[PDB]
Amino acid sequence: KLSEQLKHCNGILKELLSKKHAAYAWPFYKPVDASALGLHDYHDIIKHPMDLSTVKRKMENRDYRDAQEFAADVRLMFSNCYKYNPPDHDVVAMARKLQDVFEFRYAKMPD
Ligand SMILES: CNC(=O)c1cc(C(=O)N[C@H]2C[C@@H]2C)cc(Cc2ccccc2)n1
Repeated sequence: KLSEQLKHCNGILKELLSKKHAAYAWPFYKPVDASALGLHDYHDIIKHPMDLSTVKRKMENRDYRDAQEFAADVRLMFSNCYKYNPPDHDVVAMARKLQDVFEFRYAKMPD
């Protein structure tokens, strides 16, 4: 965590990693293993990979200085999914659902 707004961000992160959302969050838990998934163009198309384990390490290391920096990494993770995948792939449906969880709770940021 860190500041009051970063504690709200840390709360969101814990929720995104929780059993509550595991049915659609699991593709975002760890970095995409492009080689393992046969996605040999992944790193040509996605210049800045991002995933929830990386967000968690950056939060634990007090890398994020504000909520905006945290949100930019979470949205980068979703954007990468929308950029690489055809819009009818199950992983895109899962990204949309997890981003809905993220955006509605991020909007409840304490001022
Ligand atoms: C963040 N993960 C991913 O982007 C990803 C991508 C692909 C994948 O194969 N993409 C291909 C279709 C483009 C060309 C597969 C998975 C794993 C997965 C499988 C089934 C259901 C949810 C996830 N994750």
